Amino acid sequence: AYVEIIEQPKQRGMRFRYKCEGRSAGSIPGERSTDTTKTHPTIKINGYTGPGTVRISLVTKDPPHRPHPHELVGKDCRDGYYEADLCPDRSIHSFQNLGIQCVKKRDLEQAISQRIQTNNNPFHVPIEEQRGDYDLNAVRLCFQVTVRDPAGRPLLLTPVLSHPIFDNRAPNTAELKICRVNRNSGSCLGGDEIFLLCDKVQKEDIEVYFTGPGWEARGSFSQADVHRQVAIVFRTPPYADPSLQAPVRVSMQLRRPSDRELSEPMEFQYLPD
Amino acid sequence: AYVEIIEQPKQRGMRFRYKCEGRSAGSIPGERSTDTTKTHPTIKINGYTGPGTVRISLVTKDPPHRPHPHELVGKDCRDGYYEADLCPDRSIHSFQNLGIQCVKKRDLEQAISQRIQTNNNPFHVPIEEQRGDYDLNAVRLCFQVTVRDPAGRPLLLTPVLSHPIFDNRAPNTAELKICRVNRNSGSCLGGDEIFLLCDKVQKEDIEVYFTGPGWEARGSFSQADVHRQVAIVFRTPPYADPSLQAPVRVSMQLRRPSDRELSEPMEFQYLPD
Amino acid sequence: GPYLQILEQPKQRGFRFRYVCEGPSHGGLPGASSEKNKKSYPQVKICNYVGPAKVIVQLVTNGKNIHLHAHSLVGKHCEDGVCTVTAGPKDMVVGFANLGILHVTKKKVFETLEARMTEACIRGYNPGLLVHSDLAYLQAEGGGDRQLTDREKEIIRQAAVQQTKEMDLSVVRLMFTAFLPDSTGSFTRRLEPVVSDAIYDSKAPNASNLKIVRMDRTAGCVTGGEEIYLLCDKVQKDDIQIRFYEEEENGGVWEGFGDFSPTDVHRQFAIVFKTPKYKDVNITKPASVFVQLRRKSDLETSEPKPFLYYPE
Amino acid sequence: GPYLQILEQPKQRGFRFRYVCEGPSHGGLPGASSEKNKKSYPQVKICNYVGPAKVIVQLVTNGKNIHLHAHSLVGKHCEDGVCTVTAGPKDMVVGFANLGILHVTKKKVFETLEARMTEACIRGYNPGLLVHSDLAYLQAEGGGDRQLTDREKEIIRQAAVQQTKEMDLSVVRLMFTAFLPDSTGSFTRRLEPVVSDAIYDSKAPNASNLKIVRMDRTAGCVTGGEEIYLLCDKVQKDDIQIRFYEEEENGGVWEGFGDFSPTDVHRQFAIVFKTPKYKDVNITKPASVFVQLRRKSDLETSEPKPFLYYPE
DNA sequence: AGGGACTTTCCGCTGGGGACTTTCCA
DNA sequence: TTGGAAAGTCCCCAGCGGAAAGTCCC
Repeated sequence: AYVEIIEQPKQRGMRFRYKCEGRSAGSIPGERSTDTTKTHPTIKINGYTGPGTVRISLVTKDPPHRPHPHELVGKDCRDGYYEADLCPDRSIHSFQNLGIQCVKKRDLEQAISQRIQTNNNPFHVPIEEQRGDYDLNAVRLCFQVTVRDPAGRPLLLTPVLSHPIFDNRAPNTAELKICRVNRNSGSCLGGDEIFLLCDKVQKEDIEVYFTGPGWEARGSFSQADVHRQVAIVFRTPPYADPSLQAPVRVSMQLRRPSDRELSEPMEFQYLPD
Repeated sequence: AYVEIIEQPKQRGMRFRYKCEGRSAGSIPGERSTDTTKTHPTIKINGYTGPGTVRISLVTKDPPHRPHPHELVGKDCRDGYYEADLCPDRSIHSFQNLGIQCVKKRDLEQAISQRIQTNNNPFHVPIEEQRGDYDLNAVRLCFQVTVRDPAGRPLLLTPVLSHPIFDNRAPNTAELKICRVNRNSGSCLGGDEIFLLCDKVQKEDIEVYFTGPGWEARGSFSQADVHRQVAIVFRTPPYADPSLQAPVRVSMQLRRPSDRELSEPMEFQYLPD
Repeated sequence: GPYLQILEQPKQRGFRFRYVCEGPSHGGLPGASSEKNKKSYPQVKICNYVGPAKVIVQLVTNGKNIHLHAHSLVGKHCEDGVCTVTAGPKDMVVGFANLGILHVTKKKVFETLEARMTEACIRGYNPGLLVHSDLAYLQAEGGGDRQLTDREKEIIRQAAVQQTKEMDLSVVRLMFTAFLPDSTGSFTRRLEPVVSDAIYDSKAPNASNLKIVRMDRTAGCVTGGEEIYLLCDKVQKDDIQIRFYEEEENGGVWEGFGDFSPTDVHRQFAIVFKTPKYKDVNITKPASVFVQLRRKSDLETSEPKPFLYYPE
Repeated sequence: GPYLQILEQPKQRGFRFRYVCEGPSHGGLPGASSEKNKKSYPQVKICNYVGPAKVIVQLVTNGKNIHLHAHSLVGKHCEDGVCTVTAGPKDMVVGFANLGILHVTKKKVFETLEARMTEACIRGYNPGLLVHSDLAYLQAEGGGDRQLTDREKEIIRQAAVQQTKEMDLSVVRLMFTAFLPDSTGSFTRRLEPVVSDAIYDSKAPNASNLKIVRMDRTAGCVTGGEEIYLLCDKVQKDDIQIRFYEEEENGGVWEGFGDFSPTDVHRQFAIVFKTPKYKDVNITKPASVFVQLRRKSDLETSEPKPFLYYPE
């Protein structure tokens, strides 16, 4: 009798709200929920259908999953965690009212104290091993399901995790997007100056990736040409064929080195001199 | 078409910074500059305005201008040298981001090998005539401009040197400054005791120079009254007129015999007994 | 008679106010003409007097009715929000380098203002002009009432609450007060205080140095309509215009604007617009004009930046 | 019971630690009693036992919890930073002349400290007291575990990194330990080791001799406020003071300090200051006092030097 | 042996500047 | 609620010195 996530939460998109904000945040989306149809976090208990209880807890992103300072708020929640009974006659349970409320780097310690005083530590990470910096732009849901063994006495299953959730406030992980481009056609010898407006990017972890069939180049630009994270001015790289006779469509796009992530491609036409 | 230095780089004042120091060294100020003015260590191209490139290199001080172990770091540099594109529609170019990054007497051989492997020898000093000790407290900027003959094909002009730059490190050359003086007034008959704190001087090559109108004397003091190279305790020579009736202002300053160098004057007022 | 006068006015814009939490020494204030090398030394000067003197500097508001500002003047010679330097017995020209404004937080605006009125009534630093009308009886008498009564604490509590419901934390003024030595030698002789131009926080969205960082094209046909990409410093979509123009023969100016809508204003930092038609679409030779940005709200502009209109 | 006892402590200040690259033999310890005529050296004695014996000398930290020190004891009978001599079968007093202090570089502190704890746990030289609490099981048993296990290499790596974050490179102490022959004859019987007074490297600014070289005025009015220029030996602008003082009748002392700021301390070698007011501004006859230099940090002083306070 | 001085790291403040957070308003 | 900011936090880079540490040498 174990637990498995049927429907993981959406990773990026939703922004955690502070306590001083909306008495209410939002509600965590499934991961296949769309504008048309909305879904939600859903686990599946294998080898058990009957009376029990479930607790959803907030933990840290990486390995030593210490309980996160952030508070899960909404229906049936309290002390930063969610808890309610399991449908005794169903094996699948989705939670449609999960809300993340983030704490301030200031009230950090006070928050950690409440995870302790309230006994919230699903991986029993030690008081000694609890020390360290906490990533406040991400978390994981930790489902601690409690069924009953065949005898009839409560049975706490293994705590399972969900891939990490990310605050739509962390540009180190948001989605790349190109918004404008004052020029999508230059010389095949390259060197053409190009003004590109975009979405918040990080000047040290970004580059214009010109891809082609079997070809691959980058635009030339210095970290200081990344204008306030929303505009890059760079010069086109020379195409594979320097004597081009006929114009050739090429794929141009934003690339964040740290993770190989790529924005949608934007058509660019290399031309004979 | 030749090259000439409109503005020469200041020779003293600026200290070469070690690789360990920061990430970048300040930038070589110009000779002209001071408290009140802007200074550019520029060059002038005579008989040519148009497409061209410029490489600023580091060459030794004295005659066999073998390339310098030290490096030229800052904007547009690499391999210890500056290089970029001349402005095509201008004939005057100043360089305001040149810094000097010395090497350790220990990593001397490895720096010399990088001048060789990167082909950095403007006066092609021979592999054989390359042997010998390098003056690490002095170097020479070596502009190597490359324009094009009336013809069209690149034309490398002659390498032009600037007077040497000295590391404000070895005190045998530093700049002379008087900081404090426990007295700037005394008898015409001289013989007055004066303490004077100043910038590092050598006791065997220093002396207090009292200049006046067509008059000239020196302060009396032992090499031993030179305290830790920072203070001088000396006595005031007697003024030209030992019967002075009214007070007379006179110039007093530090003087290095080995090169006549003089610090900025301090008003001294002889008086009658 | 003996008086006080401003030789050099602070620059009004281009300076950032600094919060406590940001730390110390981020830049001093400035004066006119800020030539390439940094040359401003703002210098007041005492006139028709030459001898010992005390000059104090306080932060006041930019309303119709002068008042103490909750903000603090910090740095060289400053203490308790006031800069106190002495005017040499011979040299009567005072300068004020390394002077920074300390931006108080919104939340601590009342209590900080209340404590500043207290300190100014204790030291007798212009209490009647800046805190309240009927407190002018408290003059710096080598310590004009070193101890405030319980009725004087009630005048300050009422002036504080009343002045905080309307205090522009984004603009402030300097006010110099000179004090000459009385009989005893104590500088209690007050001269008519003189206030300075206004100085606008550069961290105000409506006051950052409006600047045109780069432009993909600096020339254009006289028929205009051409599209230009331009980056810039923080600007407000709805509160900004690109203004083309040129000095005329008669002294007047040809004015033309860029065509673009608030949606064309990319993330506060750039603007894609369309050149305006030049005054004369049929010249035979190119003409140079100027192009700048410009807040509607306060009509402040960026620096005239050259643009060339050519024929077609 | 059989113990160890120091006869002559090393001299606390004045000796210079030398770095590898300085060359060899540059000067012997020095004994606390040592003079330029009668030179002495550290010296210890084995009491309540007479016969062969082994005594070793290790440097240790000067903290609250004694720890091995990265520096190495070099020279006479020294190897691997350890001084080892034998206590003659009848003369139980051992001296240590020509002992030098090798000062490890900053960059080689960790790796050289790791190497020393290992050599100390292999030979069994007080591993428990100096390297780590639960390593005391490695006792010099004719070769107390001549081969360190893998778990022992880890304790070492964890003590090394933990102890290097707070090691004072300008202070060291000697630790003597004595071993007496066992049943087999192998010097394995360990006596309570004993530690010496701390030694301070004479190159360290916070430990170099303080001395007033010259002064442009050794007398002053009792009113004080008079400005004097003082030349000295390397001193730290932030950690130094000028103390004037005179023995009182009751045995106490009148204390007076020069008024000077860290900016008055010129290129670590002079100081422009102003005299303090005397304890009595109305005496009728001059009084001879004393003035000296004093580091705050450790409170050491320059040699009392004569100053004359005449009345006005 | 004995101490001065030169050459190679390490640190700290001043001046600004961009960008990450918490709070605020439509 | 959702989005977009403005208001309040952080804290890097770059240019200067000044000295400590680490090297050599009279």
